[PDB]
Amino acid sequence: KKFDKKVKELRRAVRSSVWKRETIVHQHEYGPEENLEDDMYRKTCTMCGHELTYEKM
Amino acid sequence: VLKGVLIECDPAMKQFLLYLDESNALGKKFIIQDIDDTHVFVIAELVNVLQERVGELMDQNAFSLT
Repeated sequence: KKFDKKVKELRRAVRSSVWKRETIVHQHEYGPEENLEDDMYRKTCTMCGHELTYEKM
Repeated sequence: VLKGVLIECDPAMKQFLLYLDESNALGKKFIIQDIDDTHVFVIAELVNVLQERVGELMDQNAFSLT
């Protein structure tokens, strides 16, 4: 049991130094805009399906 | 150009709103445009549920004495 404990206490030390970034980047990379009526332009995000509708002057 | 509501607050609430947006807590991605670290752009059609969620978060860790 002492052998198992003394190997376990260092087993996770190397593991904890492997992963570096935990938060996932959620940048919205919209593709080509689609033109609807009333001068409306819609951009669709390719990462999460996010939709942005706006009016261009 | 966009038409909506600019919401300004402390960065903690902005991050909470971002977490709600990414977790689909409101059921959709209506938190559309982020402009500043302390300013966000939100469609006004569902601002009420955001206020309800903020109030729930505020009074959850409050321990009302009533």
